Amino acid sequence: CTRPNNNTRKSIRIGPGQAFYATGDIIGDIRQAHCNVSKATWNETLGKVVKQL
Amino acid sequence: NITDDMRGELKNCSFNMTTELRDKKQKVYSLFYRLDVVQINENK
Amino acid sequence: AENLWVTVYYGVPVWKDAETTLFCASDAEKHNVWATHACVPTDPNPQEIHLENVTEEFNMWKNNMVEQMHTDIISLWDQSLKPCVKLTPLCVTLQCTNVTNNITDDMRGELKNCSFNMTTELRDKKQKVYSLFYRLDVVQINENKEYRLINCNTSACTQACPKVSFEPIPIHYCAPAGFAILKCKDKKFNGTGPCPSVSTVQCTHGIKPVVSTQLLLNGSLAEEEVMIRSENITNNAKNILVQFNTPVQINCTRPNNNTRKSIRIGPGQAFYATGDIIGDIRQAHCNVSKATWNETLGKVVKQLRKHFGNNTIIRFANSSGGDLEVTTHSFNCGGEFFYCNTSGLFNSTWISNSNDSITLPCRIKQIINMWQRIGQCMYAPPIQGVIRCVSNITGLILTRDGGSTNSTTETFRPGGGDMRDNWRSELYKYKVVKIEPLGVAPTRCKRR
Amino acid sequence: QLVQSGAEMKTSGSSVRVSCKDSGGFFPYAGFRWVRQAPGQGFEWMGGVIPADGTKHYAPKFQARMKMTVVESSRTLYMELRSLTSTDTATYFCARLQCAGFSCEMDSGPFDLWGQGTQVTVPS
Amino acid sequence: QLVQSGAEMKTSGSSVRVSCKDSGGFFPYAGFRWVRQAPGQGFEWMGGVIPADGTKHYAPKFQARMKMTVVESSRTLYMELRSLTSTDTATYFCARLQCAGFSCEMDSGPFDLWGQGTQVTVPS
Amino acid sequence: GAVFLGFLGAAGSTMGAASMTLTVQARNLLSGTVWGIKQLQARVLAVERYLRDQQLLGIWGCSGKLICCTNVPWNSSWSNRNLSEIWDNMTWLQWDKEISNYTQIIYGLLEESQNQQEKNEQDLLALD
Amino acid sequence: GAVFLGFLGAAGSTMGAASMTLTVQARNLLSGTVWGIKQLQARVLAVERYLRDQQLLGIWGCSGKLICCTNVPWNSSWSNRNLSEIWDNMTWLQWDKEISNYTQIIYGLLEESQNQQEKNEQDLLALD
Amino acid sequence: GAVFLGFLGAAGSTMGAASMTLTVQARNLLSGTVWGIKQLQARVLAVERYLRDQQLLGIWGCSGKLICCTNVPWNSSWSNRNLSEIWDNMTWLQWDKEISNYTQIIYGLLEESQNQQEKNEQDLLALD
Ligand SMILES: *[C@@H]1O[C@H](CO)[C@@H](O[C@@H]2O[C@H](CO)[C@@H](O[C@@H]3O[C@H](CO[C@H]4O[C@H](CO)[C@@H](O)[C@H](O)[C@@H]4O)[C@@H](O)[C@H](O[C@H]4O[C@H](CO)[C@@H](O)[C@H](O)[C@@H]4O[C@H]4O[C@H](CO)[C@@H](O)[C@H](O)[C@@H]4O[C@H]4O[C@H](CO)[C@@H](O)[C@H](O)[C@@H]4O)[C@@H]3O)[C@H](O)[C@H]2NC(C)=O)[C@H](O)[C@H]1NC(C)=O
Ligand SMILES: *[C@@H]1O[C@H](CO)[C@@H](O[C@@H]2O[C@H](CO)[C@@H](O[C@@H]3O[C@H](CO[C@H]4O[C@H](CO)[C@@H](O)[C@H](O)[C@@H]4O)[C@@H](O)[C@H](O[C@H]4O[C@H](CO)[C@@H](O)[C@H](O)[C@@H]4O)[C@@H]3O)[C@H](O)[C@H]2NC(C)=O)[C@H](O)[C@H]1NC(C)=O
Ligand SMILES: *[C@@H]1O[C@H](CO)[C@@H](O[C@@H]2O[C@H](CO)[C@@H](O[C@@H]3O[C@H](CO)[C@@H](O)[C@H](O)[C@@H]3O)[C@H](O)[C@H]2NC(C)=O)[C@H](O)[C@H]1NC(C)=O
Ligand SMILES: *[C@@H]1O[C@H](CO)[C@@H](O[C@@H]2O[C@H](CO)[C@@H](O[C@@H]3O[C@H](CO)[C@@H](O)[C@H](O)[C@@H]3O)[C@H](O)[C@H]2NC(C)=O)[C@H](O)[C@H]1NC(C)=O
Ligand SMILES: *[C@@H]1O[C@H](CO)[C@@H](O[C@@H]2O[C@H](CO)[C@@H](O[C@@H]3O[C@H](CO)[C@@H](O)[C@H](O)[C@@H]3O)[C@H](O)[C@H]2NC(C)=O)[C@H](O)[C@H]1NC(C)=O
Ligand SMILES: *[C@@H]1O[C@H](CO)[C@@H](O[C@@H]2O[C@H](CO)[C@@H](O[C@@H]3O[C@H](CO)[C@@H](O)[C@H](O)[C@@H]3O)[C@H](O)[C@H]2NC(C)=O)[C@H](O)[C@H]1NC(C)=O
Ligand SMILES: *[C@@H]1O[C@H](CO)[C@@H](O[C@@H]2O[C@H](CO)[C@@H](O[C@@H]3O[C@H](CO)[C@@H](O)[C@H](O)[C@@H]3O)[C@H](O)[C@H]2NC(C)=O)[C@H](O)[C@H]1NC(C)=O
Ligand SMILES: *[C@@H]1O[C@H](CO)[C@@H](O[C@@H]2O[C@H](CO)[C@@H](O[C@@H]3O[C@H](CO)[C@@H](O)[C@H](O)[C@@H]3O)[C@H](O)[C@H]2NC(C)=O)[C@H](O)[C@H]1NC(C)=O
Ligand SMILES: *[C@@H]1O[C@H](CO)[C@@H](O[C@@H]2O[C@H](CO)[C@@H](O)[C@H](O)[C@H]2NC(C)=O)[C@H](O)[C@H]1NC(C)=O
Ligand SMILES: *[C@@H]1O[C@H](CO)[C@@H](O[C@@H]2O[C@H](CO)[C@@H](O)[C@H](O)[C@H]2NC(C)=O)[C@H](O)[C@H]1NC(C)=O
Ligand SMILES: *[C@@H]1O[C@H](CO)[C@@H](O[C@@H]2O[C@H](CO)[C@@H](O)[C@H](O)[C@H]2NC(C)=O)[C@H](O)[C@H]1NC(C)=O
Ligand SMILES: *[C@@H]1O[C@H](CO)[C@@H](O[C@@H]2O[C@H](CO)[C@@H](O)[C@H](O)[C@H]2NC(C)=O)[C@H](O)[C@H]1NC(C)=O
Ligand SMILES: *[C@@H]1O[C@H](CO)[C@@H](O[C@@H]2O[C@H](CO)[C@@H](O)[C@H](O)[C@H]2NC(C)=O)[C@H](O)[C@H]1NC(C)=O
Ligand SMILES: *[C@@H]1O[C@H](CO)[C@@H](O[C@@H]2O[C@H](CO)[C@@H](O)[C@H](O)[C@H]2NC(C)=O)[C@H](O)[C@H]1NC(C)=O
Ligand SMILES: *[C@@H]1O[C@H](CO)[C@@H](O)[C@H](O)[C@H]1NC(C)=O
Ligand SMILES: *[C@@H]1O[C@H](CO)[C@@H](O)[C@H](O)[C@H]1NC(C)=O
Ligand SMILES: *[C@@H]1O[C@H](CO)[C@@H](O)[C@H](O)[C@H]1NC(C)=O
Ligand SMILES: *[C@@H]1O[C@H](CO)[C@@H](O)[C@H](O)[C@H]1NC(C)=O
Ligand SMILES: *[C@@H]1O[C@H](CO)[C@@H](O)[C@H](O)[C@H]1NC(C)=O
Ligand SMILES: *[C@@H]1O[C@H](CO)[C@@H](O)[C@H](O)[C@H]1NC(C)=O
Repeated sequence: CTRPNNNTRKSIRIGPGQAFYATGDIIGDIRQAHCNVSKATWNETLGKVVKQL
Repeated sequence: NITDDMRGELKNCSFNMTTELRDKKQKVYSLFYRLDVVQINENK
Repeated sequence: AENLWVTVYYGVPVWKDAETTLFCASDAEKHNVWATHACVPTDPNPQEIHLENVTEEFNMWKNNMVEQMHTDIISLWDQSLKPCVKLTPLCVTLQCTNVTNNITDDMRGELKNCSFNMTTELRDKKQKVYSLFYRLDVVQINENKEYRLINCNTSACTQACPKVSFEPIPIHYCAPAGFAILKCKDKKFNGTGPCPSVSTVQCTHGIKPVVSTQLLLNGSLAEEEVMIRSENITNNAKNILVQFNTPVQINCTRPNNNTRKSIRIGPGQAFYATGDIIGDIRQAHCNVSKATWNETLGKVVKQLRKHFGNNTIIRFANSSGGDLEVTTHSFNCGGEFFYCNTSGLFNSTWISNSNDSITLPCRIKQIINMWQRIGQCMYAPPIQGVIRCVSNITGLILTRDGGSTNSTTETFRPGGGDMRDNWRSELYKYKVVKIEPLGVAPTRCKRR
Repeated sequence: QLVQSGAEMKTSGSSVRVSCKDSGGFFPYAGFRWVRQAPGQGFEWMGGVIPADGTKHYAPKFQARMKMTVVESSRTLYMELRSLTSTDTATYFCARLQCAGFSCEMDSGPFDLWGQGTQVTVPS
Repeated sequence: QLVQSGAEMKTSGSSVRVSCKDSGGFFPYAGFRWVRQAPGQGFEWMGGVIPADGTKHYAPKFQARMKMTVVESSRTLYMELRSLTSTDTATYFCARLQCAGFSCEMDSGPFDLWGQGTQVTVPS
Repeated sequence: GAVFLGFLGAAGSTMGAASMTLTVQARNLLSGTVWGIKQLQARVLAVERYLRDQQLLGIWGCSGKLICCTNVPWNSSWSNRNLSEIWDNMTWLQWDKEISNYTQIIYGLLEESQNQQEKNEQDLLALD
Repeated sequence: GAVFLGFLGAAGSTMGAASMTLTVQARNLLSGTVWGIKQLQARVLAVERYLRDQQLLGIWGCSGKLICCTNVPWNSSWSNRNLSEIWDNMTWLQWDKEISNYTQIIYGLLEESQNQQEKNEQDLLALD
Repeated sequence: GAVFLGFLGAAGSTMGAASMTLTVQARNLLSGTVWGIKQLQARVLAVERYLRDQQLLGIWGCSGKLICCTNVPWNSSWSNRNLSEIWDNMTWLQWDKEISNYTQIIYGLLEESQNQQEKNEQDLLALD
């Protein structure tokens, strides 16, 4: 699982000695997060499960 | 540059915040995800 | 006869160094900060037993009842500020002006009546209310009037409770059952190494927690000579906890006559301001008799040559620099926190060879930062009337200088910092041991 | 308002306890004063108690005779005068220091709120 | 303002500890940087420490030689450079990332507040 | 003769004399917000570490006893010392420093011996 | 021979053999914020339920002892079983399951017998 | 005969009869947020003050025993009373009220006697 954007924090002060850590800027181009599960070794484990089911 | 898959999933919302002083306000901005902001008056 | 068998002995005198949780035993009027009323009522006539022919190796620098007392005092100072007001509504644009009444040119521009707006009972109405603040609490805003409290850029303070008193009360640190507190009753004990005369005690003597910076006050004097102690005196990164044998009396006073005025900042919670100064305004100070101070400096410089050679120029200097609470003899005197300027005591040069006093000028703050924490301050409420306390300078906290080339000169400039040294000047005698009974030893007997 | 006990009559030697209950709060915010008035001649300072810090301040004359207490539950000041005399006949007032809006004096001001009086007469 | 230790002189092999105390807070709000300047030629990134999360970020070159610490009590950054050399002579700065009002950068901005410099000279 | 009647008062006297004043140690071994939790952890600890010693004694042949002679032969490799030299010269600390290493071994021997003695007494009662 | 020297290691061996390894259970029976109160309730409980057992033993004839032979006749209606069949076949769990019901009765018999024995020993010492 | 089998049920019977029903007091002597701390201070206290009594007994000649006859001569100045008048007339409260003052003295005598007995038994085993 990955999140490919490169964020950039920026702390905002909302009171006396307590801050709110915002997100100031995204460096680069914005790209959707995702996760990769190898289709071979996932279909094989689904086969195992369906056999035991 | 935003891939059309991630289009409209982030927005820079610029609000007023209380300063050190309980009387002054500051115009400050940040970046929120679309699953944290909710529109208010459907008629920004 | 030679047929020895094992025997066990329960209740046998043998100890090992250990660490435990000690509890206070102060005696059982307005409550104080150290809550010396939840302490076990002091056991009188304590049973100090002399332990003969025993030689225990003490250590006052890797001691652990001085690391325990510090966190006790911190967590016990914080617990007396939860019930008290939280001065968050006070962080507001003030409008200060110098006080208009007879002011000595030394105290000129050190007080200002800042008139701000405050929230009423009603969350919608505002009231134009004024008070008097010290120059070390307000900070200008737009340098182009308009000040603001010094700590609206970091944590907001919790005004102390006027019923609670900061006066230090003797605390006896007891050891739980099964443990023992061994004190090194011995005159010339420089802090480490063996102590040829130890004794046992259940509760340590009255260790009143005072919070001074570079002059240990109201302490316990040495027995015969001015004892100098340090981790390694040859190192110049470790303080040198000097301890006198005769107290140098210091008279600290604040001669203005204040006048409180409680301001209501919310529903059922008040902020005790300072309405007016009656009379003429005059700078605070402290007096240390020059004769009996120069004499104790002579004693100290004599005991500082036993570690640095008899033909050594030993000169003192005033503090190095930094925050106001480290370059200055800070303390509290009847509930008002003074910040005195000790650059008059520590100014001399010593070579191998009346009725006047040394008026050091003090400042006063109300926004204080004890124990040097980031997100914690504490407004101290005003005190009415002329304040005057009479203390004993018992020790110092000096710091050598890294002067290389083996110059015959050595500068000792005072320096405070971590409050642990204050306790460590009193917990040097004691160490806590764990009784380990149930020993095994062979003898000539056999169970039937 | 502050309201006091009813007028009393005591004997030469007995102890009198006046009371002063303030309906309206003002207890942890201001400082109260005890003042007695001899028949038809001025006033006479007799004490002062700030109930926020619990500091009492007796006059030098009535320093050993009287003692004043506070009861936060019922919000009442008490002033017990122990060694009475024929000359302690007076109208006893409890006052309150000036309050200019929401900022009340605690240490030194003019008395702006008074009690109705408690005429204690001790003939002998 | 950030204020540093005085100029020093060390030997080839010894370890130098610079310091950087920031009078004014800014400790849990901004991210600080360690940058050294060789004599009369540009700058050279050397580290970066966000004291709010306690994340250090050493340059690849000075990755094994140096180590930087934070002390929240005294509000001071330290940079200890262990294996000195004749080429480590430089003016050492501690900086702070840009702060636009009350919102301070923590991760990547231009340095807007600098320290006075600590000229460390190591000849050999 | 008085301070020797105080807690640890015999910490310098010889084993022979110290092992005469034992009750004054065995008695002061259990007797004794921010301070409510600092004196509660002190109570539940003083009782917790005294019962360990009482259990160690109980599983050995001797519980509720101060000078207990057991039935385990003293392996001379532990100290290889005569009697008159340790009961008249050394103090108890001086001895613990000598035998601190060769412990946790003796305890197992004592446990095994006592349980064997229990079983043997049960057998002796059985055949009766 | 090693795991049988561990806590509960004899939970499958017969009563005859399990009742030989008893000290290893009796030793590990006391020894042992959000976790400060979860490990404090664990201490003040481990000691509280050990003293119940020690008191139950003490008020019976045997305290500080592992195999205690008492003086109460075994009412055969409780188990009506021979010896060689229960000391060589059953395990201790298997036996507790058999006698779980007929308990809390034996304890009173033991208490009464022990107090009577105390009074009888007192009388025997009195007329001396 | 039933309520006398209850806790403190013999608080009015004579010492002779009350000292027959002792186990029912000795058994109910350990058994037994804002209520989490009010019932925790109650647990760590009931166990803390029971071990004091058990230790007081253990350092005397008798631990784990209910009627313990010791070896300390009764100094007649303490009560100067015959036996048949105190074991058949007075109750235990009535007796504690008589001897409440002359206590804390007897305890030291008992301790010294027991430790001397331990040393004498050790000596008796030594010369064997
Ligand atoms: C090192 O150790 C030493 C000693 O161990 C420490 O010294 C202590 O320091 C304390 C801090 O000042 C000091 O406390 C004072 O005690 C005075 C006497 O206390 C006793 O009497 C009073 C009343 O008689 C009792 O209530 C009290 O319980 C004691 O029994 C008090 O008088 C002091 O209070 C007054 O002074 C302070 C500051 O000066 C004021 O804030 C306070 O409101 C009081 O103000 C009165 O006095 C000033 C002039 O001083 C007037 O201007 C003001 O209007 C008040 O005066 C009126 O009222 C009085 C009384 O009716 C009357 O006489 C006057 O004429 C006016 O009408 C204060 O409480 C300790 O006494 C002192 N010694 C000891 C042994 O503790 C030292 O601090 C330590 N150092 C460190 C660093 O810790
Ligand atoms: C810190 O700063 C505060 C101000 O925020 C000072 O308090 C002020 O002090 C001045 C001077 O004493 C006061 O001014 C006087 O006001 C009188 C009438 O005021 C009434 O009306 C105001 C509202 O307008 C009310 O708040 C107030 O309570 C009164 O009800 C005038 O009559 C005075 O003038 C007379 O005297 C002066 C000389 O004293 C002459 O020049 C005049 O001609 C005339 O004879 C005077 O102007 C002011 O009211 C105070 N403000 C408040 C809010 O109380 C503090 O004193 C200061 N702290 C110090 C100095 O320590
Ligand atoms: C998820 O990510 C991991 C990486 O953390 C992937 O595992 C890695 O896959 C690569 C192949 O792309 C492996 O490289 C191999 O290297 C060896 C020598 O090191 C070489 O002999 C092989 O031919 C191959 O090139 C790498 O070892 C492997 N990492 C581990 C720890 O096994 C994984 O494939 C990813 N899975 C998905 C579904 O994306
Ligand atoms: C107490 O502090 C003193 C310092 O005043 C310690 O002595 C000094 O310790 C330093 C560091 O260990 C020594 O420096 C070393 O010197 C050798 C050459 O002698 C060099 O090769 C090393 O690289 C290092 O620089 C120093 O020699 C030594 N002695 C002095 C300064 O006289 C002392 O050890 C401290 N006491 C302790 C730790 O108990
Ligand atoms: C600390 O020491 C200083 C100086 O030694 C003390 O200040 C001095 O106090 C005396 C005593 O009242 C003052 O004397 C008087 O001054 C007034 C006004 O000038 C004058 O009218 C009188 O005739 C008398 O001379 C003196 O002025 C004053 N200042 C000095 C000497 O510079 C201070 O009182 C001491 N404080 C404590 C707490 O010991
Ligand atoms: C700090 O303040 C204290 C006052 O608390 C000063 O101590 C006091 O000094 C006076 C002298 O000015 C002493 O008066 C003496 O009285 C005796 C009789 O009582 C008389 O025989 C002497 O000739 C002298 O007049 C007073 O006793 C003394 N108080 C104490 C408790 O000793 C002290 O001098 C001040 N120190 C400084 C440096 O300002
Ligand atoms: C908080 O506000 C309440 C309400 O304003 C205060 O209580 C009320 O105070 C007024 C002003 O004194 C009282 O009115 C007075 O009534 C008496 C007759 O009893 C009359 O003679 C006066 O001229 C005046 O009109 C009112 O009775 C009173 N209400 C109550 C006590 O229920 C209260 O004092 C305020 N508290 C604080 C701490 O500011
Ligand atoms: C919260 O606010 C205070 C007050 O504004 C800040 O402290 C102050 O910051 C100013 C701005 O840097 C300092 O002024 C500077 O002084 C130096 C000389 O030392 C001068 O060269 C600069 O050009 C500038 O004028 C001022 O000294 C300083 N006051 C102090 C430290 O007492 C504070 O930094 C703020 N904190 C936060 C967390 O925002
Ligand atoms: C931040 O505060 C400013 C100042 O009040 C707001 O600006 C005003 O917004 C209102 C609402 O539309 C307008 O009617 C005013 O004309 C604006 N004033 C100015 C000077 O532009 C601003 O809208 C606030 N932003 C927020 C709340 O996101
Ligand atoms: C207290 O509040 C009043 C009311 O808002 C403030 O008075 C105003 O201040 C602003 C700022 O300069 C002026 O523009 C207005 O003209 C003022 N109004 C009036 C009626 O005078 C006052 O400045 C506040 N005081 C503070 C915050 O210290
Ligand atoms: C310590 O003493 C020195 C005197 O050598 C003081 O330093 C001077 O202080 C004044 C007042 O601020 C300045 O005008 C001078 O410029 C300072 N000179 C030097 C060389 O620093 C110092 O203020 C004293 N106090 C300390 C250091 O806390
Ligand atoms: C502490 O006191 C010393 C002297 O008592 C101060 O040093 C003097 O400061 C004045 C200005 O306030 C200068 O004019 C003098 O030249 C200074 N040196 C002297 C008199 O020798 C020192 O400034 C004080 N500390 C602080 C922080 O101000
Ligand atoms: C430190 O002490 C020295 C002498 O002990 C002071 O030096 C002189 O002090 C006198 C005061 O009697 C001044 O008149 C001289 O001007 C001082 N000399 C110089 C060169 O300034 C010195 O002032 C003291 N410093 C402090 C800060 O108290
Ligand atoms: C300051 O030191 C003096 C002298 O050491 C203290 O006065 C002694 O106090 C002890 C009790 O702690 C008495 O036993 C002595 O008799 C006292 N000596 C004299 C000469 O009075 C004094 O208590 C210390 N503390 C102060 C003054 O607050
Ligand atoms: C998954 O595996 C089974 C047999 O292992 C195979 O029949 C099936 O086609 C596979 N599915 C995919 C999507 O590869
Ligand atoms: C912003 O994104 C929303 C997606 O919810 C889209 O409807 C809208 O047209 C976008 N507007 C602009 C200016 O990109
Ligand atoms: C050691 O100290 C004890 C303490 O009672 C003493 O009796 C003994 O004689 C001493 N032994 C020496 C000094 O050799
Ligand atoms: C007020 O005091 C300051 C000192 O900081 C001074 O600069 C200013 O001139 C003073 N103003 C008045 C009116 O007294
Ligand atoms: C204290 O005394 C011991 C023993 O004489 C000595 O080893 C040690 O160096 C001394 N400490 C100091 C700081 O001199
Ligand atoms: C301090 O005392 C020494 C001798 O005790 C003396 O030489 C020196 O001059 C004195 N200094 C002062 C300032 O009195």
